[PDB]
Amino acid sequence: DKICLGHHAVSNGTKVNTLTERGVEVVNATETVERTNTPRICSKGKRTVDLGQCGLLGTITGPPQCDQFLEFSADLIIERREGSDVCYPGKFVNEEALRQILRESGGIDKESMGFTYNGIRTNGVTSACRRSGSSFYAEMKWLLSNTDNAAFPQMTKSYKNTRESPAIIVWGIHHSVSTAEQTKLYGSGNKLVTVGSSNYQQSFVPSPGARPQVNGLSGRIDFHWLILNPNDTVTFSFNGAFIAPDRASFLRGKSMGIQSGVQVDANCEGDCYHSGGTIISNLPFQNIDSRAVGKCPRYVKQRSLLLATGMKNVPELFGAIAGFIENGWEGLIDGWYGFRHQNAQGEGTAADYKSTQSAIDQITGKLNRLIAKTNQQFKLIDNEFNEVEKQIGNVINWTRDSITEVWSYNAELLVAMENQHTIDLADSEMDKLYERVKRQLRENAEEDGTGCFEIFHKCDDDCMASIRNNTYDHRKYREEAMQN
Amino acid sequence: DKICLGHHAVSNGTKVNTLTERGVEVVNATETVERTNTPRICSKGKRTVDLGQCGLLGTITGPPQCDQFLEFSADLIIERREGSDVCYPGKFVNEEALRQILRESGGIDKESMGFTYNGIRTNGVTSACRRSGSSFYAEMKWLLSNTDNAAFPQMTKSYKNTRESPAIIVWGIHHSVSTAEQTKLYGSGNKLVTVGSSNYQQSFVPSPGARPQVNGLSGRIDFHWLILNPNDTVTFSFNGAFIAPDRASFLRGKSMGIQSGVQVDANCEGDCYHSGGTIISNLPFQNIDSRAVGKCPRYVKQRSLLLATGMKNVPELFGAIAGFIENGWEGLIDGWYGFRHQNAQGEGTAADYKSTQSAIDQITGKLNRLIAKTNQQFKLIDNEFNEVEKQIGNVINWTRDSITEVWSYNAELLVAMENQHTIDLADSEMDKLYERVKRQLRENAEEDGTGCFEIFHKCDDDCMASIRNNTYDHRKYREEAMQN
Amino acid sequence: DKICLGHHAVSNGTKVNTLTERGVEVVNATETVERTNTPRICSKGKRTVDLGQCGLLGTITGPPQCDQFLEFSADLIIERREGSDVCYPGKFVNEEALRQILRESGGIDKESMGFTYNGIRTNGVTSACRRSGSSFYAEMKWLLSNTDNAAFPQMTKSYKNTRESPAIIVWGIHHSVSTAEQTKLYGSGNKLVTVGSSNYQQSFVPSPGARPQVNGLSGRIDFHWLILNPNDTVTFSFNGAFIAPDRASFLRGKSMGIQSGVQVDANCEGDCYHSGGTIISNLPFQNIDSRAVGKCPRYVKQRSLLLATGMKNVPELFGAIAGFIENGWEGLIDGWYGFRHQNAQGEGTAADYKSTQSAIDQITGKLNRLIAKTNQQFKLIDNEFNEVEKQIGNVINWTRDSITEVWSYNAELLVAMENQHTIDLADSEMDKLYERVKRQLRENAEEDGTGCFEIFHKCDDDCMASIRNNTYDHRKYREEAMQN
Ligand SMILES: *[C@@H]1O[C@H](CO)[C@@H](O)[C@H](O)[C@H]1NC(C)=O
Ligand SMILES: *[C@@H]1O[C@H](CO)[C@@H](O)[C@H](O)[C@H]1NC(C)=O
Ligand SMILES: *[C@@H]1O[C@H](CO)[C@@H](O)[C@H](O)[C@H]1NC(C)=O
Ligand SMILES: *[C@@H]1O[C@H](CO)[C@@H](O)[C@H](O)[C@H]1NC(C)=O
Ligand SMILES: *[C@@H]1O[C@H](CO)[C@@H](O)[C@H](O)[C@H]1NC(C)=O
Ligand SMILES: *[C@@H]1O[C@H](CO)[C@@H](O)[C@H](O)[C@H]1NC(C)=O
Ligand SMILES: *[C@@H]1O[C@H](CO)[C@@H](O)[C@H](O)[C@H]1NC(C)=O
Ligand SMILES: *[C@@H]1O[C@H](CO)[C@@H](O)[C@H](O)[C@H]1NC(C)=O
Ligand SMILES: *[C@@H]1O[C@H](CO)[C@@H](O)[C@H](O)[C@H]1NC(C)=O
Repeated sequence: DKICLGHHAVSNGTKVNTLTERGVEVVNATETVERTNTPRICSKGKRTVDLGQCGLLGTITGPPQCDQFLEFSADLIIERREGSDVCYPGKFVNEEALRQILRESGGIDKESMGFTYNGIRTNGVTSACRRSGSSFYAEMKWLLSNTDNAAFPQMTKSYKNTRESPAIIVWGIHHSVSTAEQTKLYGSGNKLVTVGSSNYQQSFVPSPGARPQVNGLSGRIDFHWLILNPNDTVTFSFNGAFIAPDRASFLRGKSMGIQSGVQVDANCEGDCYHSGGTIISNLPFQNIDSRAVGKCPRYVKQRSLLLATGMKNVPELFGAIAGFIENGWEGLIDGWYGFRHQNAQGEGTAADYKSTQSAIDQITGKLNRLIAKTNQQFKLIDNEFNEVEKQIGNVINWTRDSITEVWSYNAELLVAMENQHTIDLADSEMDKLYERVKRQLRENAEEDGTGCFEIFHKCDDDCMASIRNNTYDHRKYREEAMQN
Repeated sequence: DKICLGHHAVSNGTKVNTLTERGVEVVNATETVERTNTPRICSKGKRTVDLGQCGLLGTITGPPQCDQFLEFSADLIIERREGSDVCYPGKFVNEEALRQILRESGGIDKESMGFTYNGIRTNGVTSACRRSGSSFYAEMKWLLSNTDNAAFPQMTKSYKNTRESPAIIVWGIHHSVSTAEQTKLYGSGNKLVTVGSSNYQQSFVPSPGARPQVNGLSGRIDFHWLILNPNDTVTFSFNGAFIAPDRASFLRGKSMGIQSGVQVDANCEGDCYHSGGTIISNLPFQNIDSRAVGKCPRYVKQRSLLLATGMKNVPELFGAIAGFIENGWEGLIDGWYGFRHQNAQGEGTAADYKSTQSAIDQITGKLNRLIAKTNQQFKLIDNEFNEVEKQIGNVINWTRDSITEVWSYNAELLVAMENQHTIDLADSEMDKLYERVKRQLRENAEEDGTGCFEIFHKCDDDCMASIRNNTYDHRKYREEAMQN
Repeated sequence: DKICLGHHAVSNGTKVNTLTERGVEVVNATETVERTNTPRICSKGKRTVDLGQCGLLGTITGPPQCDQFLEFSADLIIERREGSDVCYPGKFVNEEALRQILRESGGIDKESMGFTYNGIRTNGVTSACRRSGSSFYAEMKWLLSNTDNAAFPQMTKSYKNTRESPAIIVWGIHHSVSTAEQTKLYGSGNKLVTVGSSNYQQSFVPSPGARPQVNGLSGRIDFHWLILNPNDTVTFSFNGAFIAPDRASFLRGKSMGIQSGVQVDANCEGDCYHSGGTIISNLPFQNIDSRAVGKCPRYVKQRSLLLATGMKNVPELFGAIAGFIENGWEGLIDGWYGFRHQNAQGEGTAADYKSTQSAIDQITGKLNRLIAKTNQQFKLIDNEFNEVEKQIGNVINWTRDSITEVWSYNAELLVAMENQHTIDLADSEMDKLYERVKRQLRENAEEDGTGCFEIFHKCDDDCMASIRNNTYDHRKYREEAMQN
């Protein structure tokens, strides 16, 4: 005598945020922000150099903790906390512009320069750079006088680039503890070290003075560096206090460099590296670390953003889900939408296939659109272990904190618009399934108001099956149902 | 005999911009861009130091206009137009990196260094730094010779950091007017000032020469500064022309620094500061000043962006507001939607409560979403009064003029999408109120085409009240209204 | 006996991307990303200086390839590949901060300084700067000794700014090949060049040494530059090796500077300049060159983004286009929506004017909104021909590659939302045209299910015309059509 219709519901829903409400209960939802990392470095398919105690700048000068790393070759370069560049006390000049070159180099190739020295002692060593006894750096030479006070002749040496890749030359200038020991090593008079190339003329000078003792010594060595282009030349003229190189340095290819504190994993495989592990996920957004390098998801401020993947949960815009149909059915477990007739034969519930699959195919089309990959690869511009310069370091924090505010706005605006459209999408599929059964069942039944029809003739289980499969012929029943 | 329905309207509407039209008349609207500022500095709950004539860098050297500000402590630091750092003519080196430290410091703490000087005159004063007679800076010492030409012995002093906060040490180097007066103060020979720490070795040198007269004098003093870390040391060796410090400098906490031109207000309270006052508002966007610091609304290019908070105004997507209902009622003053019957009893207008409150509750849910607070605090990276460096100043203007173009695009796209959905929201509430009265009044009435029903029986004021309260029983009237 | 209705279709559609599907066939579409450039520089209405072999920094020193360009004046400045700044071998100091000043200057004005020199030879020339025989730069003076070895007196000169615009003064310092030729030109002793102003005290020094031969010579000239403010002064004291200026330099106005490789076109007119031509288009997005200057469209990563400007193509959300109306008509060529009756008179198709023009007027309102102009003018911050500094050059590439990712996200999100709304817009105009004909034709006809009505009386071509023009009086036909 009557044929009703409704939708499915579950007892425990999930609260998502829509464009016009907060906390809307929905049948099913999906997290869209990654929060769990793998506490390892996943490097399947990448040859990997773990430096350890070797600093990143010890591969171009060669302290005794960088003997096995002078001519490395890898695609992933991992620096550590304890990495030191020097053994005799000193530092570089413009050390952060040089580390950004060597992280993307993919290795380094050393070739000899070939300087010959005469009337001069070259094997002056130090007590700090110890391999077996006392030694010095592995690729440079401590040039000092032969007689302890007499003289140091003025020298002039030259080198010429012959390859097609740019070179990295590094030299050193020695600042003694006093003038009383600068004479004890070199001689007298002013000391000049003129460094000349096509684009370089600086003429450095030592500066003896009292210093606090860094690990036993009171002198310093400052290392400088320039870059040759092909078919160019370099000239070093000096009359004392010079730390001459022996080998040049070249590049190999492309790589990346990360700064980590965890181990190296050879079976796992991921391409998003931060200082605490590896972010391996397909989600577009993440809330783990804002300084991650590689192909990574974007950093948001919010920790949880749920995406609705079902209709609204109504347990027991178009006005069907909690419109005139006031509750959902918990017995309907086959699909999303269904029929429940009631006649002289008894009761019986079905489920509709063409309307359930018309709603699932549009929800899955939204999930394939959001689960996508970023093709943009981000490098590493700041240094975690030691302190880039203060004025440009405030520009980097200002820019990163402004792009984070933009992406965390596009995150919650995308989701709240995507759940507003999803709830309205499954609301329209119930209003089209109501109006198909209405205009099929033309003049033989009336409407109740609760989303249920009341048919004016004897329509048994064979007859009610003619309405579900869209084969109801109203013309056979027309002349009898107009009596009622 | 008939029962109509319509919506309310006002004579003077407001033109807003939608996603598909320009200038749509709506019942009520709301401005969403702030344009009025308070011409004061609102600082209730913040301890505040107004510097005035004291420069921001005079608190570490102590000219006579910074006597009361040597050991200040505040949370809001206000600099002025007339602030000068020095009294003897000179300047600093890297003066903009140092002002960015002191604005966020929250005060400064001076502790003594304790250098003793012997065989040497220390109380050399100048005629420009006048407190009572002639004096010098308040925390530094003018070291010069005792006999007017004879000699200046080579000196060496040292200091050691003992606290846990970093220090700010400042020294000075004196460049005389000539060599004839450099001998008249110090002696003869070359002058070296070697400054040594764990990370610093520079060995500065004076440079006598003719200068134009800045306020009476023709010499200069250049001030330099380094930062100690805890358990580190500094050594100053010199044989002349040195301006030695007496006290160190420490930090206290967290603050902000603004550059203003207006007064200080102690009763008002706001947290968005620009150079002309205080932006106090709840609106998300503002068009006052693009260089405001603190928790501020975002800067847009547009001066007016109206947000619709009512239905479309039709005076005398779903097709009800100016669809088949062609005009709005100006007599309906109770709610937004209503009924107006007409029968043998006369006339009478009502208003519907369940449909009016279903539209207001969704408009107010949009206003609570847009009226929100920014939690991100912006500092001050450029200097209005004096001229940051030209190459990095062009990077700051390029970045700020690109984020302004992004937010003024998200401003007018949010509003035009928000008014497109609002007009469609109040259009659907009229189509649901029409179709509820339709299927309630099942076979007893027909439709006109103007949104009005014409009932086929005698339905008086008691009977018409049964339709407004949703209690109309059609079964009692069915067998008589089918005669017509 | 029956009156149907449908929409128009074409055989070949166009596949666009919507918010919920990929590749949706639509009647007509529109490209929204520009890809074709004009391989010229369009400069109608702009006075234009093509430099050619003159470098941009040769207009302030005057080598012999910049004789006609010393006092230029233009609004568009075009540099070339072969532009060289110097004739004697050397370079500038901070050459990139100075080129950014001169590109926006709009010309340059030279005024004389007026130094007189006595007891000294001034006309020392070089063999590299050749105009007729041997000469030197056009606005500077090579000051050297009179007797080949004897002496060079110490000199002191001064200049004072008298205008209201800032000056550009440039001087030079000569670094000889050795000390044996520095004596052969100047004299003996140390050489100082003290440069003093209100904000400048540097006291430079020459540096003789062996250099590789750049085009015949082994010495260098380094050029330096400062800026005067009005009522300020400059003093040059020296005892040798100085390259003194003769004329100052001023600015004229506002301009832009491009770096191109193509010719200059005087009849074309465009305002977006890159290194390969001119982007002339009205489209908001472009995929030609990401380093374009002027009023340009924004750079996206995608090469094609089609915008739908018609309904969905169904050849032979509201459920009319491929809802219950299952195909489109290819005979309907007048408008977008129409009628096709069928009776005893025969057949006949019409087209509806009020529904076709109600859909076109809303599509055109979207095209006027997207085709708009950017008012923001972008300058040129990096240098294509020669290599800005490595650390700040990595900041510029990092920022540009992040704004490109934002705009190419707002590009495909705007289009996919704009085509989702367009298809739903022309779907609702068919559902309003179906329900207008329905409630007009009140109780005289029934519905089929295919979007066609079947009328219960004899309604000929004059009668069917009463339905298309909205003049059908159902009351005249009511008492006869209720018999059926
Ligand atoms: C609900 O969504 C989740 C995704 O979070 C999915 O794994 C699951 O299969 C869905 N269905 C049910 C019945 O949980
Ligand atoms: C930049 O922000 C980081 C926080 O990740 C902080 O450690 C660092 O000190 C900041 N740098 C500057 C110069 O403020
Ligand atoms: C209903 O449709 C199915 C499949 O189209 C068909 O097998 C069946 O005979 C139809 N009729 C009834 C009464 O089930
Ligand atoms: C209209 O909106 C304004 C907000 O601008 C509000 O103050 C006012 O109460 C609203 N109603 C009327 C009747 O003006
Ligand atoms: C940056 O823009 C401001 C405008 O607020 C201007 O005063 C300043 O001179 C600009 N700086 C540079 C280096 O162009
Ligand atoms: C209408 O509804 C109200 C409240 O539900 C009730 O008090 C009243 O009796 C109802 N009937 C009429 C005829 O007003
Ligand atoms: C289709 O759109 C294009 C724009 O690409 C327009 O030029 C054309 O006139 C439109 N109509 C037809 C029938 O091609
Ligand atoms: C910046 O990117 C450009 C690509 O247009 C490249 O030519 C240039 O070398 C890059 N600069 C640096 C410092 O990486
Ligand atoms: C239909 O409308 C047109 C214009 O409104 C009118 O000229 C015509 O007489 C009307 N009637 C018929 C039967 O065409």
